[PDB]
Amino acid sequence: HPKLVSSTPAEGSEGAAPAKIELHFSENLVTQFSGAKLVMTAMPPMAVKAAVSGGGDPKTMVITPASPLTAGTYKVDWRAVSSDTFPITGSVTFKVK
Ligand code: NA
Repeated sequence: HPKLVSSTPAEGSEGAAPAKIELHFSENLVTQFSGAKLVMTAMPPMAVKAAVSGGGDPKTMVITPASPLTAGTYKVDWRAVSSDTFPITGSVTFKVK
């Protein structure tokens, strides 16, 4: 089963809006069962329209917001499933401006 190894932005980061969010896992993801939802939890919870896709490599998931992210706090809830079928879930939070 996969573990999250790294993400851009990192947990607890504050800065400019990212063009995309990348999640990197320890095992190859099964794409049809793995996913993510982006939520805005605070403004200076609302779902944010975003496309989710496999990265360059099978261990990466990329989230691309449909519009530039506005200033506030965000949470990425993710679900990662590999060939052993056990779903692993977690959350990454970061702030924009
Ligand atoms: Na997927």
